[PDB]
Amino acid sequence: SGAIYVGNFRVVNRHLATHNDWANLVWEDSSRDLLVSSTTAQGCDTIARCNCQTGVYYCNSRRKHYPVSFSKPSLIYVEASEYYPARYQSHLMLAQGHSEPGDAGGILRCQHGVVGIVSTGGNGLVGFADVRDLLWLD
Amino acid sequence: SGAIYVGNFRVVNRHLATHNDWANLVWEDSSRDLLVSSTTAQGCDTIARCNCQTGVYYCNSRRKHYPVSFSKPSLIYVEASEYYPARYQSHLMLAQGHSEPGDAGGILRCQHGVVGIVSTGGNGLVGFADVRDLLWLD
Amino acid sequence: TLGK
Amino acid sequence: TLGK
Ligand SMILES: [Zn+2]
Ligand SMILES: [Zn+2]
Repeated sequence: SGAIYVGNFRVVNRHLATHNDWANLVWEDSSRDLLVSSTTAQGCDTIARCNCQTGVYYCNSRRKHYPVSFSKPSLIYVEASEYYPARYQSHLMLAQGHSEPGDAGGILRCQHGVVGIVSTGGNGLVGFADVRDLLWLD
Repeated sequence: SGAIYVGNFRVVNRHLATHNDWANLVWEDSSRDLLVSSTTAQGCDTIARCNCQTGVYYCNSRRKHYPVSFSKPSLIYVEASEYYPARYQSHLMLAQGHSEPGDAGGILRCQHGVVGIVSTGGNGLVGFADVRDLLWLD
Repeated sequence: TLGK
Repeated sequence: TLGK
């Protein structure tokens, strides 16, 4: 849990990447909070080929799946944290919803497969990093 | 398609097994029409830990998923075919439904995972080989 | 048993 | 960006 496994790729929040992720690095983007590493096993997930703006994600802090409506991906100014300085984060989709420390990594899904992964939140919002344009994963 | 892949196992109708299935044989049962072979990759499926008697299966001849209600597994006398002599087939669950040549192998699923696989049919019935007791697959 |  |  906390990652998307598609083909021979593992997709994780960049800020949560492991040593083994970096050893097997395929691609990373700080402005998206995304990192993709190589795997030895084939993954089970599918990347949604769609423009759905409703779906379900897993919330780690509640151990529950929740339905969610979220904005189209956008450039969003995200305030400083112990993970990044204040910056523009692109590809970020916002929903009203619960979040707490440790929720980053929860996978957002629709009928077409994986849509994104929890990256940010606060002030009553949850921000998901969209992955649907990374067509090279699938 | 036409098989269940769970862990390092592939489950198929015995009567449809391949040469590579037999080379990598783990277990087979003619009275169930089941064969399990070893795989090199990890599979994506999960065996349902349940007693559901409703679910959805894929029909090869229609290229459609259909909802279905089916009987508890039973011993059923199955008439001769080019695959087996007349015999008792155990673990067989019957539903009313469409079937045609080539539908064997369609996977039956519920909310808890894989329930069984199309094995038999005729006279307006579809018979599914239950796999839920094979707890060693998962 | 099917497989046609 | 989260990860707490
Ligand atoms: Zn979708
Ligand atoms: Zn079930």
